Amino acid sequence: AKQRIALQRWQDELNRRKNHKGMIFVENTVDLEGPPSDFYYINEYKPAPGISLVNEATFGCSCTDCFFQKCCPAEAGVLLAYNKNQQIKIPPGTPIYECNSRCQCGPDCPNRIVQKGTQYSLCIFRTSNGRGWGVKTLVKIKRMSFVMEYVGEVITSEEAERRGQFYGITYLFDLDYESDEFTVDAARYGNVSHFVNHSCDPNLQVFNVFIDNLDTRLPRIALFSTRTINAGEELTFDYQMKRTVCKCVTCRGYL
Amino acid sequence: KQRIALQRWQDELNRRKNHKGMIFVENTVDLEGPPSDFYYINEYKPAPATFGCSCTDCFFQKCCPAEAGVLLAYNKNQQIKIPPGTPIYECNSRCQCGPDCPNRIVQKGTQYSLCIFRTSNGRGWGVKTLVKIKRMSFVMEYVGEVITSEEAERRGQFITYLFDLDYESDEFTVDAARYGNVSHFVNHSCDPNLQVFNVFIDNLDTRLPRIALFSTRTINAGEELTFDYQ
Ligand SMILES: [Zn+2]
Ligand SMILES: [Zn+2]
Ligand SMILES: [Zn+2]
Ligand SMILES: [Zn+2]
Ligand SMILES: [Zn+2]
Ligand SMILES: [Zn+2]
Ligand SMILES: [Zn+2]
Repeated sequence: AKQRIALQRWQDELNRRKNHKGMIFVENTVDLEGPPSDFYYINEYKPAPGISLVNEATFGCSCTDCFFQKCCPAEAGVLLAYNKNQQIKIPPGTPIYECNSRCQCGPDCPNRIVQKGTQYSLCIFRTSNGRGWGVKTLVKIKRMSFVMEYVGEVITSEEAERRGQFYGITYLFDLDYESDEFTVDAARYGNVSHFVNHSCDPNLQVFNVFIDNLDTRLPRIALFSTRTINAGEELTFDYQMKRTVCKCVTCRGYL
Repeated sequence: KQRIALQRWQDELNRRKNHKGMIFVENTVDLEGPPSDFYYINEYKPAPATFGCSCTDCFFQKCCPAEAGVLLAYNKNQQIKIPPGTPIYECNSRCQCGPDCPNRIVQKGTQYSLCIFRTSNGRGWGVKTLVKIKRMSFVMEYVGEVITSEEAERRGQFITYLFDLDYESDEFTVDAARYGNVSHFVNHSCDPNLQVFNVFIDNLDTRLPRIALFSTRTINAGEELTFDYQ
């Protein structure tokens, strides 16, 4: 009775902080554990004192059809990320260059996906097998669809190397697309990806994203589906580092 | 002594805030430093259902405001077009629109860089803008401890920080004596450049409106912000 009220109030606080379309629900049908005090919800990167994350894009495209025309990605020297059904078709490691505030195209541009924000309604739920909190979808997620960005406080590689000694299952994500200088820590600050569980068969994958940010030391990190994820299924990402035994039930075992 | 204490306090306020614009603290006038018992807060602090629209174009279609029987508060340029006493029903977390929606202004947070400065005519602290503010545009919410009319009458016994949420109901009052945002420091003017609108976002209970402060005219960079409370 007093647990249901605490979880509902934290749900309501979560839906006040979040700025995207998709709803956030909270569920615990397993134990008496209530809301975490450990967690503050953020929609975008939070700089540590010393980092400056300037959105420094001064030019965009002038396409009337951004799918057919040589667009922002071509200007950056790469392929368009998406098909006309908002699905990514570039391989892992390839950057996403989306249209930005300086482009002429409107919000219906097919190269404006990550920046729309999470479309899917998700549920933070209590796992029934000792893994703590987890995240599931309440709706069908198409293959290769945008789900959510990984956000946190942005820090240096020395801070992240220091903070990592507090015990390779961590909230630290290196933005090491092209530079080893910066890392994302989601331990205090983050969005619903803070609650995602580890798996050796993940249904989420990472891409680097450049919208108004063009500094390649500071890519935004978007998580896309790798297959169809049906209503009810848990979202998983492979964030265990590295011999190495997986700590996922039905493990692969190693790696 | 004074100089170092005010920057510590300034840095504190910018850690605590959850909005985009910066908060500055200046005092070129006297030697007094930070106040003792003021804690900064971003939303209503309580003492001890829902509906979302389905528009593709929230500017033209029958949206959240039309469900409450009223009109869309804002025009293309993000200016309030509705007359005083009219409630603002913003799009909310149950709606089908994203943050592109022209009916999401108050919820986006304080836009402008504000400066808490010491007044040079005995009035204590005050608030001024570091940038020009368009007329009929959102500045910041009034926030504080939310309390009963009963509890507010007892507190009132000691030019007040109490503001009744009496859009429809007499039950609830906002006290910003101890807990508030930079609006806590706004000074009285009998010719104010801020006005109140009642706002409903996730909450639809008209007993508990959120209180947004809009400009009543253009405010130039460096001008002080004021509200008519008395
Ligand atoms: Zn284009
Ligand atoms: Zn475009
Ligand atoms: Zn473009
Ligand atoms: Zn495994
Ligand atoms: Zn609408
Ligand atoms: Zn809307
Ligand atoms: Zn709406």
